[PDB]
Amino acid sequence: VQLQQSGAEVKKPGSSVKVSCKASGGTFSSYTISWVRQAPGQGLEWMGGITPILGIANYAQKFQGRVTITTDESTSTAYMELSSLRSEDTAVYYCARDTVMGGMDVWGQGTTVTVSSASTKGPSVFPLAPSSKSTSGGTSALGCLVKDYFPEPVTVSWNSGALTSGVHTFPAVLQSSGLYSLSSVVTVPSSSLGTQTYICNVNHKPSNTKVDKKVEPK
Amino acid sequence: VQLQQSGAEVKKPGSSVKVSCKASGGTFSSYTISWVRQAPGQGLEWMGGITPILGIANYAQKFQGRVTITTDESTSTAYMELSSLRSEDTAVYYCARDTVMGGMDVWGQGTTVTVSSASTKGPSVFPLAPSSKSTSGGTSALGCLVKDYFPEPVTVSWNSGALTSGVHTFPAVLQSSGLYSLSSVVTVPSSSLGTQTYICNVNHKPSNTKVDKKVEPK
Amino acid sequence: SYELTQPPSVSVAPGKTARITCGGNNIGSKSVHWYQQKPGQAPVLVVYDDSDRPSGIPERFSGSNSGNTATLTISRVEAGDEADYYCQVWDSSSDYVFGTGTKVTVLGQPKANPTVTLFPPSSEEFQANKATLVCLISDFYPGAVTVAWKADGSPVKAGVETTKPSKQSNNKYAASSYLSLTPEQWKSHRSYSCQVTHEGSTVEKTVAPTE
Amino acid sequence: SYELTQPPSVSVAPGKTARITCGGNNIGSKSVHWYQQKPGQAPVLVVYDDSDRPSGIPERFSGSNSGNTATLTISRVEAGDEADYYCQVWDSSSDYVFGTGTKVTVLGQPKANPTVTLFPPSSEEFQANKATLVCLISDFYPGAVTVAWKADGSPVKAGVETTKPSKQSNNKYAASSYLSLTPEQWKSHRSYSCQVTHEGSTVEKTVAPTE
Repeated sequence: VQLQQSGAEVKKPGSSVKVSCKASGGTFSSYTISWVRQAPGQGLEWMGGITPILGIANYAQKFQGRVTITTDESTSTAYMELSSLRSEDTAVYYCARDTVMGGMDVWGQGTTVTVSSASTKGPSVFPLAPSSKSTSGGTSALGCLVKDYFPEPVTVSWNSGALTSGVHTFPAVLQSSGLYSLSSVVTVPSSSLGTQTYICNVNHKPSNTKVDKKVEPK
Repeated sequence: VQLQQSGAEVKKPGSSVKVSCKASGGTFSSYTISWVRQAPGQGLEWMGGITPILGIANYAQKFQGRVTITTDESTSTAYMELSSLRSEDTAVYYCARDTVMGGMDVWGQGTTVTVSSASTKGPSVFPLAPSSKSTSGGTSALGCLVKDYFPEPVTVSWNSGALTSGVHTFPAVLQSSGLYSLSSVVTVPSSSLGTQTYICNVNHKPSNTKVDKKVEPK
Repeated sequence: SYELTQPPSVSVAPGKTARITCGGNNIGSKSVHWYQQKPGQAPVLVVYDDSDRPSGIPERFSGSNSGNTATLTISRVEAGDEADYYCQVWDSSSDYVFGTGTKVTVLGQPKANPTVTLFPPSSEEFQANKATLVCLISDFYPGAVTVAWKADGSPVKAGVETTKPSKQSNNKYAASSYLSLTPEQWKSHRSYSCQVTHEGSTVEKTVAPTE
Repeated sequence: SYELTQPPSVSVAPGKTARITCGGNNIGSKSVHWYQQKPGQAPVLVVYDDSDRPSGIPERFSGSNSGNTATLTISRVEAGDEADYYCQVWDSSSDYVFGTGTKVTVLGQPKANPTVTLFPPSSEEFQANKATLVCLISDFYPGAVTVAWKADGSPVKAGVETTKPSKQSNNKYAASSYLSLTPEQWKSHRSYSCQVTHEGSTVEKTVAPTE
């Protein structure tokens, strides 16, 4: 079958979050469902589990006290609620069906939960102009700095999607300020500089912000 | 009548606290009970209120969301539950009976709730040795530094309570370390120095700790 | 919200009359309540609904309200009247609002100059990498001072902690101040000093890792 | 708790056989489970109960366990086998334990030296009192590098932020690094540099507030 999880959560420290895991078939039958989590670039950590047909739940020492794994009447959905959220709770939370021997065969798509003391902020977009010299004789690189936005994510395109080849938009960086930054660059013929206009189109739905930045030669 | 509140609370940031207010007579009757708090050295701040005979409660903008004022079945007790505690929630919390015109007749003794990320710590006791020279020709000052303990309070006496006159035990200071420190001194005849032994007796029940520190001349 | 302003301090001599004001926008419209709160104790209703005295409150406590200024008056001042006083009103726009408060000092005692004792760190503390200097200020009146630390003569920014003055058993005040640092710093200076300023005057004590 | 140890990296050439080990105290007694996790995706059980392959997993994935070392073998390695692999056991003392994990790099591409582009701050950013230098590193393989910044020649501690390398549309890797600062600092130095170390080789680019 399949496990369907709830959508991404953005939470302030101290509050709590509650995630959902729906059995595709409509129930979890006699299975035991576990909640495992994974922080950015980190390994997999088991948090606890529940067996909906028995109303019994386990918990890992480390979360005992802050977690609560419940289920609804129909036992068609398992819930995971983490309390007193910390920046350290920022991770992707999965649910999975346990195996008889101790493994987990079915996993959900996961739910992202970000914990930040920051509030939603549209992006400031600065240009990464191409050097007056040039970049690599023949080709040239210009870009966009999508600075200090929150939460994620932002999408970037160039010249409204026309310019695709030679493009790369980097992953975001989480600064101490608690805000997100990212860059997107493109390599173009050094000759086009001056006759061809270049614009990065930035969109950050969380803030209903849309920026079309023009990147000109320094 | 009288309002009896529950004891002091020590909490870690992110957790929640729930305080009690019992009506002396057995019920709050048709009264409306408020919950006011006061931070150290700060003024009075109204938090909300409840009318037990109506099961209705108000809240102040500032707390709406983190507070919950309830009552038990017998409506003989009103509760105040604060969530996602911050260092800033450290104050004394009172309950009071509202009057018809908008004031408050009866107040409880109050409940102290301290919010700190620190864990209980017995005190370190250092001597405040009298100067090799002397203090005030004739009399002399000597004391004890009760440093880095948690939570409050500590009590201090001298020579098992015999030495009373000339003694002053100061209020505590809350260092950035999150720990508490206090001093207690006594003025004694400069001649007794060397022939009379001076010991400050320190007790900090929170950590089942008792210290008898002897203070000798520098 | 609404706002109740109150003078931060009101000092009066015993027997004389003390007037504590409370300002607010047309506070005269609202029902004004005054609370009395002494150290370690809870608030006590002394005057309510502009000028009513609950049973148990002395006649000396009279209240009035008109315009944008409500006033709490205490005649024939008594030492027992010394305390913090707050005004409060119910504002359908802010619910319950409390004034900023006014400490009422009954000046029934002459001015007292502070005695200052500065203790150097005890070596014992060094074993915990700490080195605390303790400055105990005592026997002063009224209860208000400002402490300042120095190292070899220049001011000290980091490491200071001072308690608000409170009453000694003899009805005078006392205060304490700490200068936290490492054993290295302590031993690296020629000397340190604790400066106490009171009623316009200054007393300074000094210690040196040497003597 | 219990503990599962895993080599952090295992690079193998396509077609060759890859062996990923997992170590634990008498892990041979326990039932070993192996999961595969590709970027952005959720884990996938590939081998369970020491050596069983769930329907859908290629036979190339063989599993073994004995002693204090459990081993996951992938024969005839395919670029599609590149992923992070995690071993896991049920421990009545630790419940569910996961290994540290191993990134398996299928080296089906020659070494690629990084291209480095360093953009000076946009004066526009100055109006936000900020000044960010952006160092973009592209076209390298394998995806592992280390960035270092300098100011007028000496290293820079504060203000750096670097992303882990990730795959470009062309199957090579790219990464970015940032040096955050004020417009004053920026203008006050003769130059700044971004140095990239890849497979024992160093590439460094420089910019100056002047040029």
